[PDB]
Parts: sequence; C-alpha cells; structure tokens
Amino acid sequence: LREELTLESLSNVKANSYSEWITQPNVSRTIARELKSFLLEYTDETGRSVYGARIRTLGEMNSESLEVNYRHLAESKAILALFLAKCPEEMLKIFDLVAMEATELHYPDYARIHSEIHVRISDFPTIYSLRELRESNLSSLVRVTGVVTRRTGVFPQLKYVKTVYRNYQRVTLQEAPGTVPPGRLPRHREVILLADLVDVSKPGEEVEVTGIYKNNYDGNLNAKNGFPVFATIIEANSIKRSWTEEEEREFRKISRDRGIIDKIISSMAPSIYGHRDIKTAVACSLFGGVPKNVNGKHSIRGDINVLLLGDPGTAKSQILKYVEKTAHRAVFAALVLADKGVCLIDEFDQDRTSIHEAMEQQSISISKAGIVTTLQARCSIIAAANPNGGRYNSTLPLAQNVSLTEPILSRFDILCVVRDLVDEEADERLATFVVDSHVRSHPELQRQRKKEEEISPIPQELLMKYIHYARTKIYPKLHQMDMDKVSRVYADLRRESISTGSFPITVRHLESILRIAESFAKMRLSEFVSSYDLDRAIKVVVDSFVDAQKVSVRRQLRRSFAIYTLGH
Amino acid sequence: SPEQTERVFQISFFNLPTVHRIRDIRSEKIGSLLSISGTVTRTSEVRPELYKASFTCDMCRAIVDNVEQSFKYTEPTFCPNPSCENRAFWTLNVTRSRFLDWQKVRIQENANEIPTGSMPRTLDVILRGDSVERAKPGDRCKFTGVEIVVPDV
Amino acid sequence: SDEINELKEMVKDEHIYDKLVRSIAPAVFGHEAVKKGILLQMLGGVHKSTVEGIKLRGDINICVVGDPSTSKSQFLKYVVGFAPRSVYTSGKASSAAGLTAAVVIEAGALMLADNGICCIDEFDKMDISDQVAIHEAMEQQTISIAKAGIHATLNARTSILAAANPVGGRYNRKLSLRGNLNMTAPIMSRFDLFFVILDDCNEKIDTELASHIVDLHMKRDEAIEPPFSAEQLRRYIKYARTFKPILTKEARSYLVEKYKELRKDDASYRITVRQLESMIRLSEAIARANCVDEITPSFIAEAYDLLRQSI
DNA sequence: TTAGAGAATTGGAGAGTGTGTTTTTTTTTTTTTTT
DNA sequence: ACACACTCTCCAATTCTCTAA
Ligand SMILES: Nc1ncnc2c1ncn2[C@@H]1O[C@H](COP(=O)(O)OP(=O)(O)NP(=O)(O)O)[C@@H](O)[C@H]1O
Ligand SMILES: [Mg+2]
Ligand SMILES: [Zn+2]
Repeated sequence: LREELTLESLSNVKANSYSEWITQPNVSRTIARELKSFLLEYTDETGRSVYGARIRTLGEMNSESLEVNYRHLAESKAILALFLAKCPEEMLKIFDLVAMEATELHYPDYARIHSEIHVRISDFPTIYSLRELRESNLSSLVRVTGVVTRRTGVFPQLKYVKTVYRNYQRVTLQEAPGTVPPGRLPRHREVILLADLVDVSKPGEEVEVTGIYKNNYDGNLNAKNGFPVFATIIEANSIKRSWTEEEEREFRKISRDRGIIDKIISSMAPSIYGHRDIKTAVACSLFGGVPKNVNGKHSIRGDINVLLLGDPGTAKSQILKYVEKTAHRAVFAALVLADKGVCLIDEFDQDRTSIHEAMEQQSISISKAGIVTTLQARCSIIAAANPNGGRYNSTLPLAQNVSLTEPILSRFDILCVVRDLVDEEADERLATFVVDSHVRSHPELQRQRKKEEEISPIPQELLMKYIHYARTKIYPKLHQMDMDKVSRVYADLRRESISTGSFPITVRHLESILRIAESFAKMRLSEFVSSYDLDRAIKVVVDSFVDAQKVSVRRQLRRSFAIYTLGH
Repeated sequence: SPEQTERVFQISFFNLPTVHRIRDIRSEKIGSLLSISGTVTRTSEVRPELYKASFTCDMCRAIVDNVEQSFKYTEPTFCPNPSCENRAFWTLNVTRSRFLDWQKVRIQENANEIPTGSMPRTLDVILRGDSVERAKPGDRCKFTGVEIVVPDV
Repeated sequence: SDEINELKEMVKDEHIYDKLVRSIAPAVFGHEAVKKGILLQMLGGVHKSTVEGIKLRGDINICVVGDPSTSKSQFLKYVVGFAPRSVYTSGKASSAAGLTAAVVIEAGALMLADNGICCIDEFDKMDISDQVAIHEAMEQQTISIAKAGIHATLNARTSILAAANPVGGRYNRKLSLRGNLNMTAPIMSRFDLFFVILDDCNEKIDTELASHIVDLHMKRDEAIEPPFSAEQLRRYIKYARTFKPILTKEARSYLVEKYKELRKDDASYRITVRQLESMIRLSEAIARANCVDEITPSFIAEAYDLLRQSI
C-alpha cells in the first residue's frame, strides 16, 4: 500500500507473467510515478522541454490526443519501453491517466473541455508487412503498412456495459503492390478506428498503422474449416501517411529574372526530347487561368483543356505519366476524383457522352429511381488520340482524322498534331539522347547531383512547390489599354477566315486567348496580364486554329496571318 | 524474465519408400504414414489454432487449465470449486492458453498422370508450425504426413 | 564442386554461343533464326528506371507467323517443356478472366507466368474483347481488379511468345505483314521480333528433311545428339542471368549509325524509336549469353542483323 | 446358526418446465432488336 | 402445438444392522 519500489527493483519480474506483474498496486503506482517524472522532465539538447511544449498546444487546438515518440521513451527509463512493447493494453491505461495530470498542470479544469486523453505512440522501431504476422504476435504492439482498400461509414457505439457513446469505423488494409513477392496474390487485414481516428484516411491511400494485434472466437470460421480456428483484427493506436518565407523569396527571385517562362517550359518533361509546343500547352494547362461569373447571363471557366493527336510512338503516354507524377491531384484513364485537378486520357459511346456533358457543364447532375443528386467536375482535361487508324493525313481537315463531334473541337482550348517526321539530323539527335539517357539510368551523392543538374535547368522539387504556390496565391487580371487592339485583331481574323471560305473563328477562341494570357501571367507570378502575354496566347490559338484546316486554306491563312503567327 | 513455456517439438520424416497419387487415397489407409504429390491451386491465409485452453469462472474466483480441443471449440464441464455450481459465462484466458499456426492448401492431380477419358481429382491439405506459407499457387510439390477424417462439426 | 567445374569448363569454350544456339529445340530441322530468338528471350535484357521514376521495359516479346505444317507449335511445346516459369494457352479455348484473373479472387495464366514465358497458340483465333485485355496487361506489366466492393492491383512481369495463322491460311508475298495478319496495329507495335515461316519447296532441302523425319520415327532417342544436356543448359542459363552488362562508348556511337540506316530503309511496318530500345534489349541479352559485362559493338551488329530479318 | 424386525441409502418414474420451428460476377444456349 | 432437452421431486426397492430362539 504505502511503500513504493525503486526503478532498479522493477528490473526483476517477480510474478509468473508480465501482465500479472504490471497489474499489482505497488508496481502500478511505481510505474505511474516514473512516467509522470519522465513527462515533466525530458529535454532537447537545448533544454526546451518538448512535452511541456506539446501539452501547451494541446489546449491551443482544443484537442484530445497527446503524441509521444517511442525513441524518447527508450532513451531513458528503458524498462518502461520494454513493458510497453510487451503489454500495451495495460501500459497505455496507466499512461493515459498520467497524461491527464500533466495537462491539468497547464490548464486546470480542462476536464470540462474533454473528459479523457489518449496517448498516441510514434516511431515504433520494427515493421512487418502482412506476411510476417504469426500467433506469437498476439496482444503485442505492431507497426504495419499498406493501401486502404475499403472504408465503412462512421457510426456511434456504446462505450460502457446512464449511457455514453464513441465514434466507430472499420477499414480494410491491403499489401502495397511494390512489397508483394512475384507470382503471389496480396494479403488483407481489417483495422478498427475509434473516437479521434475516424475519417483520418480515404480509399486508395497508402497508409502506415501502429496498434495492438488481437483475436477472438468466431463460430462460422470454426464451422466451415472444421478446426478450432480463431479470427484476428488490428486495433489502431495511431495512423500515418506549406512553405517558409525563404521559399517565397526564392520564388520571387527566380520570377524577377528574364526568360522564366521559357525556363519553366524547358524544365517540362525532361526525359522527352523535342516537342516544345506540347510542353508549352501542358505547362499552360497545369497553371491555368482564373474563373469568372456574371449573374447577368454568363460564366467563364479557369481550367484549360488540351487535345493531342499522336502518330504511333510520339511520346504521348510518357508525357501523361510525367504529368501524373508532376501534378498535385489527378485522374488517369471518375471525374469526381479530378475535382479542382487535372484529368488525363491516353486512348479512346457512353464514355464520350459523359465527356460531352462534362465539357458543357462544370458540375454533373444525375437522377435514378426518383433520387436526385449533384457532383462537381471543375477540372482541366488533357487527352490524346490516334488519328483514325495508322497515320494522320495532312491534306485533310481535322474532322476527317478523328472520331469526335464538332463541339468537342470547339470547346477544347488548344488542339495540336504531332507526327513522326523524317530527318537524318533529328533522328541522330533523338538516337544520341536516347542511348545517353539509357546509360545514365543504368543500375550500375555527387553522382546524383551531377545527373540531376544535367537533366533539367530547374530542380523539379522547387518547380512543383512553385506550381502549388502560384496556383494557391496568384490571381491575375487584364489591362484595359490594349484590349481595343485585341478586338480589332479578332475582327480581322474573322474577316480573313470568311474571305478564304474557312470555317469561322468564334467567341470561344477569344475567351481561350484571354484565359491563356492569364495563365501566362500566373506562370511568372504576375498579377497583371501584359501585351506579350496576349501576343503569346494569340500565337498559340492562331497556330492551333490554322493546324485544323485543309492544305490550300492553310497556305492562305499563314500567308495572311504572318503578322500574328510570327510577327505582332 | 518471467517463466518460459515449454517448446512444442515436431518430428518429421522423409525418404519414404513410395509416393501415391491423390486418386489412390482410400479409407483402408486412414491414420497410416504416407507421401503424396500434386500441383497447388489455392492457399489460405495463416490463422491461429487453439491447441490448449484455460478458463476462469465468473461467479467465483476459480481457474481451469490444460483443456483439450480436437475438432471443435471445447469448454469445462464443472466449476472446480465446490462452493459454486455455475457452468456458464466462462472466458478463455488468451495469455495462459496456447495456439498454433495453421494453413489450408488445395491440390489437384498432375496432368501427365490422368487416365484415359478421365479428369483430375482434388484434395485439401493442412500445414502447421514452421511449414506455413512454404507452398505457392501453380507450383508442383511433394507432401508427407497422415491422412485423417474430419467430422460435420 | 563438380557442377562448378563443369560450368567453368563450358564457360571457357571459344564456340559456346554457337553451341547454345544449336542446342535449342533439338528435334526441329533448321530454322536457326527462331532458335536464336528463343535463346535471347529466355536470357532477357536488363530492367531499369530513370531519375524521373519512369520504368524502362527489360524483356522481349516474340511472334511467329506461318502457313500450315511449318512445325511452329513445336517451339511453344519446347519452351513450355523447358522454361521453369511458363504456361501454355490456346487462343480459342480461353477467356479474359482465365487469362488475367477472376472472381470466385483466383489467378489467371499471366499471373502464373510472372517472371516467366507465356505461350499463346493460334493467337489469331482470340476474340478482340480478350486481345485488348492482353494488350492492356502487356502495356503496363500490371493487372487491375475493381468490382463488388473489392479492389486489387497485381504485378505481371511476363514475356509473351505467340503463334498465328496468315489470313486465308497462306502468306501473300504481294502484301505487308499487316495485310497478311489479323492483328490490330497497337498490339503488333509491341512485339520485339516477328518471324515469318514459308514452305519454299526445294529438292535439296526436301531430300534432307524427309530423311531427318524418317530417322525420328525409326530411332526414338538416337537421332537428335544435342550439344548439351538439358540439365546442363538450365544451369548455364541460371548462371548467365546473374550478369548485368554495361554499354561501351564505341557501342553508343555505333548504335545511332545503325538506327539511321534503319530509318533510311524505312523512308512494311514503320520504324519508330521503339526499335532502338528493342535493339538495346537484344544486345544486352547477347552480351549476357556470352558471360561478358561489357556490350562489345559486335553484339549490336548481331542484334541489327537479327532484327532486319523481321522486316 | 437361522431368521425376522427396524433403519438407512439409492433409482428412476414420472411429472413438470422451458424451448425452437414457418419463410458482381463467370460460363453457355437461345431469342430478339439494333447497326 | 408439437417433439425434444433438461430439472426436480417422491416413493419404494434394496442391503445393512441388531436381537432372540
Ligand atoms: N524522346 C523520345 N521521342 C520518342 N519516343 C521516345 C522518346 N524517348 C523514349 N521514347 C519511346 O517511344 C515511345 C514513346 O511514345 P509512347 O506514346 O509512350 O509509346 P506508345 O504508348 O507505345 N505509342 P502509343 O501506344 O500509340 O501511345 C515509348 O516506347 C518510349 O519508350
Ligand atoms: Mg503512347
Ligand atoms: Zn464458480
């Protein structure tokens, strides 16, 4: 009762098992005193007691979970770490009851905010996949990794058996495909999430879990297998998966330099040679414009949509894979998952019908059995296609080379055609670059730095951070001076289109020009569009419009349009 | 350290005189020692099997130990303390009881051995201890052990 | 120790490459080109990836086209009888579910052939609805399942060996291989090598071929007399696959010249950048066959010469 | 040494009580509308 | 309400013991 053990007295487990030793009153009181003495006293090398600084922020966020690193608990009072690894279900009860004392020392009457606090363990120093688990692991703490395959809804559950409840949710976890050995199927396990941990993860995420490994009787398993076979589950204890002023100043430094637009385009898709216009269009789509709306009868999207007609083997699928790794959020082939992101299509009636609705709208609506509901698309579409068989025909307009309705070609902001042209010098350049890249990739720090800096003019980590910063912070606008010239150019282009008997230029093209100019302003972190932005946007759209036409019309257009496609 | 439980040794045999086919399993050989070969087609995940059990009474502080299972989950017949008569509300002490690793696998006859006009038969095999997850689907294997008979639990 | 001694002895030989080619499929008369292709597929290239995280395919796909009685199925029969990881499948009697994977989840043929050779016989009889499944798997070396609330992704690092019939049963020398073969252009674009077999009637060949066939029916084992034992050859192939050779400087200079020659011949299936990548794979396999850690330019001359027989 | 009168221990007859029961493929032959 | 599983209770069949002829 009154007397307490020394820490050295705990070195000898005196009962027949760990659990029956931890649960004794004098041992338990000793452990409680020692844990409280650790939590009030552990330090950085700089002093600066971390847990006194964490409890402080627990109340600043009105939170419920205190987080403890295992390495700190192993760095002093090692026996408590050993007992925690062996008997988590007991040790964590004592530790939670100590954590409440420590928090009330900062914030008296915190019990009125939350009645009970949970300790979360981090950095447990050994890991298993779902292969290595065996019966010896039962009731031990484990650390596991995988992909979350399926998730239930959240429900309340009765806490005690006057009443009290807690939140509950189950998650199915599967081995990551990179970990699975060759020629074997992946394994599965199911995880239980309680009060603070529900909806911490989403289906398809790759996730890391710490918790107790636990089992129970199940009648159906016994009945079907015909042997006394128990079922097992994991009870999670913790689950795992911005910028400074220095980054902002660095971004602004590079943006202040001349030619930053060209350098960003050059950094785009380093492994692919040539095809600068495709890289330009992809960069413009990833940065995008600004959305606008006028409740008097009109709305304008900020997203930029691009379509690429590809000869066989002209790098299309590689740049889509590159964009998939570059972009913040994306879908590859579902438009709900592409919300405020980029959507990627590499090959191609109901699918096309869905895309017809998606290009007309920015939000999707559906009804079924009298139910009615709505969803958001709000995304930029990058698509590629094979031109109606083995090879494109340049003598014909674009419609002859595609399996698309006319409004698709109207509503795509940018159209482009890529062809396997014949040139000895280009072939030699391609072949030299290809074998050079092949050698540079061979499995057989300084080597990496040289390789990286030869690969690109911008480090791509900085470029991804820069794209995210620009997308979240920069919102450009037009300047009202040069817009008279834009209107005159629009009228001139329409007059020339009619004069040669071309299909006419339209308001959609003018809108696309303004949107692309906004994107060009965003690329250099400029809140103003400028004359050169309008010039570049005009060149892109005019050249794209010219590429869609028949050959005789193409010659008349380029002869007249020289003062836009090349001059300004 | 606290006390350490006993090691569950396993005896194993090899180089038996002859190998039978799945088609040669017949009820006269039940409980004898044999060897078999075939192609693996399915495998189950590893599960814990209850080997020896230990229970404690709800109505009084009493404990029952080393209860033996065979094919179905089995519990005590009396309260050992004569001051109590309750037979209900036992709980299995997971710390004091002992488990084993268990895996089910499924095999079918070798294609080159099938007789004229016939089709391949199949069989279910049990693996335990340090031999679980050794087998792989689509591989060819040789097994040895004893054939048994399992009830309708 | 004796295995190491025997392996060292055959490794030391000057004429090892020719003997290895000669020891593939002992019962088939002639057709050394296909045998060489089978050996290089069996050894394989070197798998690798770039700094960008994109992967570069390290293995070889082959297709054999021929009019009837050309013994083309014997190559598939030998391969599935020899290679440690392999499966044989007929294009008529199989389903997309049975080829990739099926709900019951249970593995299909391409899963069992992971890190192995998968044999498709009478490919031209397969339904388009299932050819596209093989195309999607071959594009990614990956298989995907999503149905009934169950989702899964699986790896399929499998090399394909296929056999097919020309349309109408006999090949037309007036026409491209695309005209002769009932196969869609994206699938055709993904075979590293195509082999076309033709009867080419000639008394001096017939008189020998008939003798060879009659000897096989007259003596069971005695006729073939291969350069090596099968259990010797498998040990050699296991040993060879441990090498990871590196491309020499002179070979890099030589490759672009040979590729320019192919492009000028092209200026028939149109020659793309993929042919250069395939040629690199073949050169890696050739160097590996010889147990050499450097790609000598002679190996690229060999690879270029072998590749142009498919055109 | 037999036997008969009285006491203690056990068996199971049979009476009573509570309980449970109805009731997304994947593969293969055939008809039908659709390009 | 209709076969079952399980519990409870009373009564007489049985064997054991003591006494006297
Ligand atoms: N700079 C390059 N230019 C062209 N091709 C390249 C280049 N670098 C690599 N390649 C290869 O050439 C192909 C690039 O085009 P890609 O579209 O990805 O091939 P593909 O998908 O098989 N053709 P397709 O099926 O019609 O899309 C790949 O096989 C690449 O490995
Ligand atoms: Mg592609
Ligand atoms: Zn009791």
